[PDB]
Amino acid sequence: DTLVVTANRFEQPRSTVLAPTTVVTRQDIDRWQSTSVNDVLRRLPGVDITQNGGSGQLSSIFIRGTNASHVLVLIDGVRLNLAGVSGSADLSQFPIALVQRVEYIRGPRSAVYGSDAIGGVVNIITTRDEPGTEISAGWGSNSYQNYDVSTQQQLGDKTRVTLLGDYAHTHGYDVVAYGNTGTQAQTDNDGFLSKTLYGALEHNFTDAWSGFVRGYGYDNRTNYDADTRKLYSQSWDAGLRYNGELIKSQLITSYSHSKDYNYDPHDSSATLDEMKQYTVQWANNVIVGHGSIGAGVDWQKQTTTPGTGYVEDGYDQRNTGIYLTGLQQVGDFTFEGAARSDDNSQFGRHGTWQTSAGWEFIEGYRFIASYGTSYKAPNLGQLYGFYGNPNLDPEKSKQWEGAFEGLTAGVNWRISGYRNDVSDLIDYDDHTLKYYNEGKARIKGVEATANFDTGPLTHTVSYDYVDARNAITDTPLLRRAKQQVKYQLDWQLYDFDWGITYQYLGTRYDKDYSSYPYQTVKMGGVSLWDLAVAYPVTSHLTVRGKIANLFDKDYETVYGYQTAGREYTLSGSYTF
Ligand SMILES: CCCCCCCCOCCOCCOCCOCCO
Ligand SMILES: CCCCCCCCOCCOCCOCCOCCO
Ligand SMILES: CCCCCCCCOCCOCCOCCOCCO
Ligand SMILES: CCCCCCCCOCCOCCOCCOCCO
Ligand SMILES: CCCCCCCCOCCOCCOCCOCCO
Ligand SMILES: CCCCCCCCOCCOCCOCCOCCO
Ligand SMILES: [Ca+2]
Ligand SMILES: [Ca+2]
Ligand SMILES: [Ca+2]
Ligand SMILES: [Ca+2]
Repeated sequence: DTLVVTANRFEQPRSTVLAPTTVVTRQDIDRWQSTSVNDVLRRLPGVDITQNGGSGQLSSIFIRGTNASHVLVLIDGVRLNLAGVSGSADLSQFPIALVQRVEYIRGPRSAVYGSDAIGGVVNIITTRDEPGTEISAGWGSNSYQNYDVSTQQQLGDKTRVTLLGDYAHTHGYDVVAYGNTGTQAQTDNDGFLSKTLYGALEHNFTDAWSGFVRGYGYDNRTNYDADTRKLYSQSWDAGLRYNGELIKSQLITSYSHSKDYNYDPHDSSATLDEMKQYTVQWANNVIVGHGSIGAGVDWQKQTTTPGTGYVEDGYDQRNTGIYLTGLQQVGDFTFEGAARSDDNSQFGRHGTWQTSAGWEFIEGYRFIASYGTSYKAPNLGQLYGFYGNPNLDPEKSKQWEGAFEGLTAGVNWRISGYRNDVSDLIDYDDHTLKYYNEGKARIKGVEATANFDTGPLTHTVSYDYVDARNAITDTPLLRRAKQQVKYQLDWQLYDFDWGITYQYLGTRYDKDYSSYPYQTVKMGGVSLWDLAVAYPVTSHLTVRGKIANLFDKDYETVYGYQTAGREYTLSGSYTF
């Protein structure tokens, strides 16, 4: 699709969004045959994701060079629950079987959404309009197994129902470990089992007035090393929507409750984390000329259990923000903007804002200037942990960005450079065994994308340069590749749909924890290749297969944790 929602909360056509943005749909994923959300995001511009091995293992998403907690991940609009305890997003446990759509807008959006939107935003949408029931599942190269039953149907005039179950499981391959593990080893394939359940009830009172109720949860258990971690999550949403010709409005609610254990192996000696986050937001938008204007109020409650986050007492964190959005188109120029004020139960008030203007100085070509401001809340652990500091302020970012975007000779392209200066970075002082706000980073980047067709061939290429450094010491930051290259090539032929995807993961610096003291290591970086194919046996059956890492490239995204290697997958789906 070409109209997202994530930018200002309500539908608008992407072309109207001045910030770089990307959309992935459910048809994409099925094609891509992704078995995990990281797989999907790893493909898109500006994304650098690392992982302690295969599937289920902790992972980190760095967008355009920012720390891993500097990305806001929303599910169906709402701040990712899993991110709550740690103050940092990791989709590693989120069920891909719930993903219907994803919308990703890079750059700051705190001025719309609050804390965490620094690098950009990620909005995983779990909703579809696609009636019928579908059965599917697959088999693969490490006992990977999956099966899943889905269906959406009508329940009479104006009400529709959605139901879904899915179970995927693939014991692993040992992810060695290094640094961690200590004395012995872990000669054991570290599996992950995920079982999901999802149900939605959508209701139109009228042609404009709508309503819904969803409920979903998953029970995961993905063993790691140097320990089996068992995770339960459930979330609940319900809202009303009015969508008129001129006036749009939404009122939304949600509650998610998570329980994240790790044993064992076999009680006593295990840290359970438990969070309950409560959200209510109200937002309006109206069409005004060739533009819109908008505002909403947005409230949050997160309360944690004692022991959670390795923090002494339970905590009850509250936040309320209020913001204003605008888009106007005039003549050849475009203006878009937002401003927010947030009142946090801990640090108080902090406001934020962004503007961008574009000039289409010649048909099909557009020059865009953006300046935007964002923030990142301190987390429990910096606040109330053994080394805590309850008076921390938020970490603060300023970004400037220029772009040229245009359609020339059958090819759509864009090229941006941004600068991101982060400040008040929450860092630990050995001197006082406390955290304080003090660090700086400067990030210097370049994104270039392009898609275009040449015969039955479709190309979708992207390139990123990230110079992310500690601004005081002038040194590169770790865990981040300076350069990635991503290319997808799609084409059909006889009745076979093909896709080859190529990635080059640049060279990164990390640390070697196997042993103290902990030395920095330079990882060379590689090229990876996956190949995929599907074929409609009938009109109802489609069979696919995939070779991932088609050559057998050995590499790590995190020093010491072994990655998959070449895996095979054979899969199918049956719609009726
Ligand atoms: C009705 C409020 C519209 C602006 C809300 C966000 C504005 C935040 O800073 C924007 C101002 O700085 C540049 C002003 O010129 C264009 C503002 O953006 C036009 C919004 O469509
Ligand atoms: C919706 C429009 C919001 C406009 C945001 C941009 C304007 C921000 O003003 C200046 C930013 O820094 C604010 C402090 O102003 C100067 C502080 O000087 C006094 C120091 O004690
Ligand atoms: C309708 C809600 C309006 C939200 C706009 C405020 C967003 C944050 O303010 C703009 C950026 O921050 C500038 C404010 O910082 C200066 C604070 O000045 C406070 C002096 O009381
Ligand atoms: C940084 C981006 C620079 C953009 C320069 C584009 C300027 C003009 O580009 C296209 C102009 O059209 C001429 C190219 O071929 C014309 C095709 O039109 C067919 C009949 O005239
Ligand atoms: C308008 C898009 C800028 C195009 C990037 C390639 C051309 C660069 O020209 C000079 C190179 O600048 C060196 C810095 O490179 C990274 C800087 O990125 C953004 C920091 O301002
Ligand atoms: C990129 C400079 C040329 C002007 C834009 C060309 C359109 C780019 O589309 C292709 C992008 O795919 C890889 C681009 O690599 C070229 C630029 O990398 C330069 C970094 O300074
Ligand atoms: Ca192991
Ligand atoms: Ca193990
Ligand atoms: Ca035009
Ligand atoms: Ca120091």
